[PDB]
Amino acid sequence: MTDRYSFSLTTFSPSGKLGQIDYALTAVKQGVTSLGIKATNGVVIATEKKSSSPLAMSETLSKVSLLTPDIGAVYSGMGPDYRVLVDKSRKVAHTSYKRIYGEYPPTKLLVSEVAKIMQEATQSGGVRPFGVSLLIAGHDEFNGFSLYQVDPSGSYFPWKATAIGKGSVAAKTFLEKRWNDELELEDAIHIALLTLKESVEGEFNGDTIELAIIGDENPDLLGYTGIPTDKGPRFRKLTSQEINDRLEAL
Amino acid sequence: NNYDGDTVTFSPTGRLFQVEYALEAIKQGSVTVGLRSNTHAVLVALKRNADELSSYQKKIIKCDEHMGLSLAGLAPDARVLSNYLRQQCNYSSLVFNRKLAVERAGHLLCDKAQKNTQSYGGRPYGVGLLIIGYDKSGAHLLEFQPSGNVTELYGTAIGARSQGAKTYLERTLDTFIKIDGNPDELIKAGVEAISQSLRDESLTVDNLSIAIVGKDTPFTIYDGEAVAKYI
Amino acid sequence: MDIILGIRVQDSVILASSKAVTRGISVLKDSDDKTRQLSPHTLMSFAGEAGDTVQFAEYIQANIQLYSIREDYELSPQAVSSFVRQELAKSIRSRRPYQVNVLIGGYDKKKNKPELYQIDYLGTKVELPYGAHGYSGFYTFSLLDHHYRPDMTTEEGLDLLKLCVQELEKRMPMDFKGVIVKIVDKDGIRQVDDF
Amino acid sequence: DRGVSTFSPEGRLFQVEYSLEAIKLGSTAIGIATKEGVVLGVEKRATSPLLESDSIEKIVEIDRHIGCAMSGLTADARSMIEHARTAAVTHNLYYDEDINVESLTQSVCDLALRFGELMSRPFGVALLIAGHDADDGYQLFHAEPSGTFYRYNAKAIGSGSEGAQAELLNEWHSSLTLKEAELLVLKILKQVMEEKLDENNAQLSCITKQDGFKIYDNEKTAELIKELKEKEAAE
Amino acid sequence: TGYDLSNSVFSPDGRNFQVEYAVKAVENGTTSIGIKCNDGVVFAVEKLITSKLLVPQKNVKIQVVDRHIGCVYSGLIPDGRHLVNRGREEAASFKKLYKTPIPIPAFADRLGQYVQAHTLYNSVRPFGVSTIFGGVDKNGAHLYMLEPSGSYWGYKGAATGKGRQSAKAELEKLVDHHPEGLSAREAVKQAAKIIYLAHEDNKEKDFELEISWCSLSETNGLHKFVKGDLLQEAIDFAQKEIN
Amino acid sequence: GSRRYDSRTTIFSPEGRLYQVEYALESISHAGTAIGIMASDGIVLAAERKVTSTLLEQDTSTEKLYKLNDKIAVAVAGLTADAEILINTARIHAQNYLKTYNEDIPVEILVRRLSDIKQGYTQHGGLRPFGVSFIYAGYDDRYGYQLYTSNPSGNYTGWKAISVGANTSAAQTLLQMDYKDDMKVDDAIELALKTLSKTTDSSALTYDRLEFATIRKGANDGEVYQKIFKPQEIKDILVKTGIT
Amino acid sequence: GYDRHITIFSPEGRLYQVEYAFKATNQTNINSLAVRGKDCTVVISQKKVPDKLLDPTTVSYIFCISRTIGMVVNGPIPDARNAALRAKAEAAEFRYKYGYDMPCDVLAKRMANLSQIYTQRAYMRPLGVILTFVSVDEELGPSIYKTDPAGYYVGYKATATGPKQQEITTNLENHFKKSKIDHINEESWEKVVEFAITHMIDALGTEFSKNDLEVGVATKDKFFTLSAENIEERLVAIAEQ
Amino acid sequence: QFNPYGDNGGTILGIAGEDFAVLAGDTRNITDYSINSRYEPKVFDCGDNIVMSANGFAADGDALVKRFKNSVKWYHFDHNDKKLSINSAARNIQHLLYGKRFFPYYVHTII
Amino acid sequence: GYDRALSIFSPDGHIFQVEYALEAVKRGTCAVGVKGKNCVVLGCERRSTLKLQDTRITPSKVSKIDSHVVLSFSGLNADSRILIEKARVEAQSHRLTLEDPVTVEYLTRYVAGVQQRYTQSGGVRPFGVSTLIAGFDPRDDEPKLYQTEPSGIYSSWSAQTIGRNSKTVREFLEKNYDRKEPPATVEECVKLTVRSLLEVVQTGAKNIEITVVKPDSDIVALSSEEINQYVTQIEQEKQE
Repeated sequence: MTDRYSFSLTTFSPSGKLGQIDYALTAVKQGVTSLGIKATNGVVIATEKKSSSPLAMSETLSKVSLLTPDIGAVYSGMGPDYRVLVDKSRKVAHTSYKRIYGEYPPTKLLVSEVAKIMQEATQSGGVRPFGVSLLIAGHDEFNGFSLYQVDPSGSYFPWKATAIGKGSVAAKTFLEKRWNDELELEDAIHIALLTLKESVEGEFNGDTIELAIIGDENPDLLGYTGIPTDKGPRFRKLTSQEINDRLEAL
Repeated sequence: NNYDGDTVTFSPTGRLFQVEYALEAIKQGSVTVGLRSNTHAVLVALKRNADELSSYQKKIIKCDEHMGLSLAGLAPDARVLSNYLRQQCNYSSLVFNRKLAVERAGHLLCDKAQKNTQSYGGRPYGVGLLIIGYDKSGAHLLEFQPSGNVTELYGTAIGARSQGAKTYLERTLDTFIKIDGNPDELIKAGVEAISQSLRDESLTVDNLSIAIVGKDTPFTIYDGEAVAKYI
Repeated sequence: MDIILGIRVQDSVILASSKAVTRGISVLKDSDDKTRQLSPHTLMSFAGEAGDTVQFAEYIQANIQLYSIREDYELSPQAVSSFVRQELAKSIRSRRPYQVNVLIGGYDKKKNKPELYQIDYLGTKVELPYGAHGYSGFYTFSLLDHHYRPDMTTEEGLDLLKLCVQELEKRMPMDFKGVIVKIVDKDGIRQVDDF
Repeated sequence: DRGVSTFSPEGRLFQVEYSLEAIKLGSTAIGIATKEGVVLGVEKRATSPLLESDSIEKIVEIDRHIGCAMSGLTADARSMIEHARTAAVTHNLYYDEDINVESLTQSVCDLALRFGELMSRPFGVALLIAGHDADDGYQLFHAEPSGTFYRYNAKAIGSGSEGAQAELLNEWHSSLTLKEAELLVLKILKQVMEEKLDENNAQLSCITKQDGFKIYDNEKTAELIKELKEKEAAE
Repeated sequence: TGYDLSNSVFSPDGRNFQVEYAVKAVENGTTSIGIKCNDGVVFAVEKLITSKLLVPQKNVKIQVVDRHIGCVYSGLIPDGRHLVNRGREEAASFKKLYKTPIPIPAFADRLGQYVQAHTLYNSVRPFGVSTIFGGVDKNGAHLYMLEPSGSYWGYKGAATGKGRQSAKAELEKLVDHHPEGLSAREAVKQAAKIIYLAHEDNKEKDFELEISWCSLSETNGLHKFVKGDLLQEAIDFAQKEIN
Repeated sequence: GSRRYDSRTTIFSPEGRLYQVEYALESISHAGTAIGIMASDGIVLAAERKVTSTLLEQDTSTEKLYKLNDKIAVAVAGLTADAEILINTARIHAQNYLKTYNEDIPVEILVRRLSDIKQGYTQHGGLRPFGVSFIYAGYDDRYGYQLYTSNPSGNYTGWKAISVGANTSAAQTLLQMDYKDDMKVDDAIELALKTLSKTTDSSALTYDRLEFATIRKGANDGEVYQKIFKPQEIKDILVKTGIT
Repeated sequence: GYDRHITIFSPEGRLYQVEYAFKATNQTNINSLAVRGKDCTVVISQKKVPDKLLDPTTVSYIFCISRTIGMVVNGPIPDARNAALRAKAEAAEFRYKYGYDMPCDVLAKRMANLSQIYTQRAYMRPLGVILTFVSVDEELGPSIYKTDPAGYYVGYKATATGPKQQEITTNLENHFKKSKIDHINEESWEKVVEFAITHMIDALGTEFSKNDLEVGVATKDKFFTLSAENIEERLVAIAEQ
Repeated sequence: QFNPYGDNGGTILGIAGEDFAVLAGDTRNITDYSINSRYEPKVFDCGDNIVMSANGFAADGDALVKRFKNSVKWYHFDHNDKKLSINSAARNIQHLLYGKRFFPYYVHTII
Repeated sequence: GYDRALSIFSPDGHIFQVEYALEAVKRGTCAVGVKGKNCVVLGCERRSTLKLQDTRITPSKVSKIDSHVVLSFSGLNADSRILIEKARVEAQSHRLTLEDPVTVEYLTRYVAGVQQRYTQSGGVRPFGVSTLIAGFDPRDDEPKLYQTEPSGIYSSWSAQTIGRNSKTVREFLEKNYDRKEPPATVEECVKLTVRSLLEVVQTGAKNIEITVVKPDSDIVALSSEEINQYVTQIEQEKQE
């Protein structure tokens, strides 16, 4: 034994292509649609909970994940790859930032760290690239609200609104029509639900949709009182009921 | 064929070709004979020269006062394995004040060879060895193959044309096993056995190598004028 | 070793260093040169534990010479002094620290200014008009504090130095066998051969 | 591809057999052992006339009592020479004596099968190791990249070797003087070399008990070449 | 294809062909068996006499682990020795930490996990042996058999090597004809017979029988070789049944 | 074993070329064009973003132009993720040098270090090379204003004007035509945008598809200022130079 | 075609070695099923002892991972025991470090992460097994969490695995569509086991003796397997109604 | 605190003649005021016509002699059964002793 | 660690990775060295596909290893930096331990040793570089010129050339260089060196670089003008 694969498994082909990255992007293309929209006073990220069997309890499978109290993530592609990246992203937010500066990282720098991990799986010995694209929404004091996409290559870009996976080309055109720089968070949620309905075949309700926001501080979710400067997490996952209430107003 | 690129690959019939190829190197080697009585054990080896200007390559290596071997195949591999045996004989003496049993030496060689047959990057040893010794249970002869198989025998031969010597010893078995207390007669039977594997050339004074170990006889090697007596 | 002094005048830096080497009971040598040229316009004098002094100085010299060849360029005295400080600051938390104190006298050809840096074995760096290590400062600084002017000539610097050495030879218990004096200016490094 | 330590179906190591092919492309080297000394000679084979041929170093001292000539990929020999010199000097440090010529040869040969996936390939050079010790007198060994070494009364390696070896088979006898051995090396080198043998494109050396290892001057070799020419013209 | 050129590669039908090729080496070996009796286990193996020059009784094949476990195998003999060396280390480390000698089921998994580990990577080759082993612990007698895949189960009787089919059928008769069980002494006799019967598939050469046993009543729960009179008596009983 | 799956990323072809370096250069030729021009009174860096969307947040976006320190910046052509690995390494080398010598790192010494790192991936380790070419724009008090480029081979060279990425052949010809030694920064700004305007594969050159930067001693008295242009400032210089 | 031998992407973004590991998962030709009661979690699996020389008491694919967690495996036994040993080590280590029993869902996630690594790192092969973890969790109650060679896992109201998983799955779905609750509304685990066996009989269309089944039961603070005689008593009650 | 050294007493004497040499030693072994043995040999025949005694701390002395005898064995293996000369034995023993320069063999050796 | 044997023998006894390294050298710009009676000159070709190049800062082709020794090369530029760094480090290490600067031959033997090591170490490829190393031994006035190549063999030369079209300029040197009378001045030596490059270069413009090395660490690079006067005078004697 020992891992004797100390050479790259991703290499340039004569045409300049990195095959394994292209193929990872193809795996993302097959994935269930997910999207994000940025409002003036918030960000929304959303995806479909495509349950594998009806005996499966799909609330136990979380596609939208808290990374820090003010940062959340969703994906399209290979679920297991996403799950391990979420574990690493949560950890790196602490080890390479919070344990140094005593505060959570700003969205763009946590994105930078995740991106670096994904880049290294594209060059290091004996590994394949991650088969996911991420959408990461967050807030921080000096940059305000933001939304980023990260791809298998490690490249990342900031968006006003975007979509990834299966129905992304159609969803992006739908979003270009409806997006403006004066949207309030409720408007962006409404648009997210409208956009997401197009790519969904079957049931479309609170139990089949997973939706989270980055918005106002939630002092009710802090777990303690008495420190004025601590006002609670900006990340919040909407309930099944909260989604259904907004589906009558649709 | 598609399964002989390395030692870590079984063929579809369950064979290990790199090991079989290592075995083939022994077959190209010069003949060497081993046999024993109840009091002594003898090695005889036909040495090979490169040409008329060259020396005859030594075949017999002493491992301890009570143990040694002869080789056929890759000589540098015999040097590695005999060095290992010297160390193990030595460890047994220093730590336990105990002469290493010939049977235990065989087990250790088997296990050392085996590891080179089951891992990537390695290669099997390309040499065969005949190990003689005298220990607490008397005279012994061992045959080692680089597959790791080690076998205890009254007599045997390895190398090119070893089959002739081996048949001779199979007929003589009942005679040579009884040659107790007469070193010279046991060596004669050894020189006669190895003669059944010669063609074109015969046994000369720089050709022949003999070693003996026994009851009151440290492992000693005879070359040159000391083998004229038996020519 | 024992006394090392430095003074920065108008247009040059002067380093004075004792000649004695003492192995306990005997003065083994009386002509020892306690200095290394790091580059054509930078000189380093040194004192501290036996062996470590010369080992450290030659190590620094080799490194600066390597830099000079790699870049075809002479580092400024400030840059050399920062490199030396870092090496001593790293050394003080080592398994066995270099027990070596240095003065670095250099002429900066870009600014056209002499510069004198004092660095102890801990990596404590300071830029000065004049400096010393060990007990040398205790005997000489009161004289330097009185007579020093920033516009002194080289000859006036040497005369003030003579006075410092005379006070050392009077009040110091150890015989340091005089000093070797070297001048660093725009034309490089030279040794005053009678002092 | 296939392992670097792979056996062929005949029971030979591919890489070792292939390095032997590189050695056949090397310039010729010859050694002759006598009771008065061992001679070592080489073909220099400069690739251009602007190459200063006394910078070609294919005969090399290992110790005062041991010399060495090479043939093949001669850059590969440098670490082998370095090891041999270290081993000779180390043995003298540990034992206050000269190391035996055979023991030195065995030590160099232990390096040879240390390749795998240690160095990445066998050496592409063969060595003639010549010397003297008190126990076995004047000796000449041939060290191969297989890790095998043979002792020889006389031996040739490199591109002209089997033509040279046939010659040595006929000319060697147990009563050769040192002078006779020198002329013999010169004569056989002259035979198998492409260019015309002279003092600038061939080089001689010997090891005697008294004076140790010596590389011959070009002036000294020039005289022996002249002397050879006259004895051949005399029948 | 090319799926069978490298260990640990799944073929499109979910198989590891290198392991299946290891089984071929096992099937090519001499016959070895084990019989679980009332208070113990018996092991026996066929040793082919390749020549007159083999010293009789001298190339012993059955191996002891600790003092209460016997191991026998068919296939590549060196691979079996490597596996037993590891088993001896596992037994020693178990007894060192926990004091008690390693229980047989615990020992079975140690060998199983090690053999299975050699199916996880392409940098190693699977074991070319099937191993029959067991003995007596605090819960009674245990017999196991372990394959190149790492697969093992407990057995009433077991057989491997070239004469495995013949031995199995013989073993099945004993299970049917003795639901109450077999005595250790009966099991030795039966083991001798079954090896003699299985030697038909190997008739070219003569062979030498080798037997061992661990029994609570007969050996005090220690592994011993069957020698001398008791061996001869089992050889005789076997010769009778093939005549 | 594992050898079977090894591409051997660090071998010569029979013509004495490095396969992976050549193929990385092919990758880089599809990246957005980046241009550097050196004047007597400063340096210009101009680069084209790859085909943008209306929903991309431009004012918070960086893909071409990066700050290494206060005196040195780079323009990137190739894999952005690969570039950020090397950029962070270069930022660290610059700080190491500043800590050691108490002087800002000379431009070439930084460039040589990054280029040596790239070289290493072509000779040992069996890993793929970085799919990145850099243009380095910087100032030091030895050579003044300097332009360099490096590529996946780890080779670097100095320039008065240079391009990397897509259409460098066309771009280089245009620069060579209009470049003059006595040219000033405001003239260089115009040349850079005119060249991108002509070589672009887009229909027209607009502010939202550009990144732009200048390094000027237009910082008051003997000191250097880096200016990474905002989207509105790129929009103004497009109008002022008469491209929109 | 070396993208078929190791865990790298094919041109369609697929991992063939993972797909082939799923195929190895059915090599034993065994079906298993798990359901939840009010207070318990039951798992049953077919038992086949095709050789008379085998000791049937040693033939099992149900594992006691910890006091509270049981595991049934669908796949070959060597890989099954590899996973079982690792799961036992992880559960014990978890309790040592964090001072409480490892939850069923957390162990499932951990084993799923390990599996994910084998799909991304080339030198390691996936294990050819599907792992169904069961317990009565102290926070979540009766729990079923299942892991596969892709590194995927999820919780279940009920589940089935093996060659005939679809028949069992649809049978279970039909029952829960009717009852409209996430579990078997039964007090005793004996009756939950009887339900589980009954619906496996219906779905496979085959009858069982006591030696044809393997049963594992999780209750508050322990997981245990039933003997042949406890199973016989189950079978008798099924037949008598 | 553990003291890794001890003192087993003993006295040895080596004299060189014109064509002979002797090495003598008493056979008493002691600790403090007690006798451990009245006959515990302390001068050894090491092969190749060499005799050796390592006097002082007996554990270190036995270890050194044991190592030197082993060195003679390996000198024969490595150098074609060549006889180890007394001058070569002495140099070899220097390297055995200096190898433990910072945790010495607490003995006075004579050959 | 990555261990793969990249340099291995072929059935005909060739090491192809080393031989392909020489092909990289063939492609590199031409380099030439000529020793006079009391000097050595190193001339280098500059490929003129690069205008808009800033020649102040662009890496120069001749490199000082110490104050008395220089190194030039043909082949992969990036590879050459690694050998130049190692050689410079070794030159300072030699001064530090021996208290004498390296001989030209010692420095050559070191660089050549590094090149050989990279032909039989696992996980590395050979240097695609050949070098010319020239200078004067400390306190010696006899000129020195050596050549190394990817295999690690090295030797001394009265005059030598490497890189593209070096077959042609070697042709020229072999007919124009007399050993019994080397270029007796700096002028004669520089003129013979520029002449040799003019066989191959194109414009005698900024295509040709010349560096002169004299005894006692006297090293200087000629400028465009001074070379231009050599180019000029050479062609005016031509039309005859």
